[PDB]
Amino acid sequence: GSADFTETFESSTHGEAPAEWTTIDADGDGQGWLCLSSGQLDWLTAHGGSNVVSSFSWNGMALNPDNYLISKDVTGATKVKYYYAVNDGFPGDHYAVMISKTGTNAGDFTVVFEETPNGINKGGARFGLSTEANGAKPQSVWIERTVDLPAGTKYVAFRHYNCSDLNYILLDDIQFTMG
Ligand SMILES: [Ca+2]
Ligand SMILES: [Ca+2]
Repeated sequence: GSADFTETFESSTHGEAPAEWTTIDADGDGQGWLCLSSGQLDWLTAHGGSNVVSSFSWNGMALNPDNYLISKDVTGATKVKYYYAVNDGFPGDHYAVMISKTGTNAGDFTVVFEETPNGINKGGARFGLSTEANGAKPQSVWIERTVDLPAGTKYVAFRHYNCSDLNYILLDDIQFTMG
């Protein structure tokens, strides 16, 4: 449709929640979804431009996330297409795509897609916001997904949850088909 648009995270800033999204730290550990820039982290390469959004299940220490990343009102959206990346040495950073037809409370969302990413499942280094800047870069391939949105979808959420002590999930180039 004519209102089709993409979230690139290029207008957001390293270390902040993305501009025009809201977040929930539902597990309560003070760690959630943050914009990261490749201009600040040597290990990171974005799918497009310099910026991504990120959520960690290991970041200097092991975590048990339940972190929601929630869109603006996208009433009219029929499809969301996006790219994700994980550390392919520790790939299983489980996530869901959810929709709400009403509000932005966690309970307003229902799962429409979820998966546990695959990888070499092979070990290696883990990467964080405090990991030493020795120039290593993870084995980390960008993977496309296209998810059907039920009629009435108003907000789309990405939920990193149901996993622990792997590494990260990154998202970029989240395109909403409006329719
Ligand atoms: Ca980007
Ligand atoms: Ca959290």
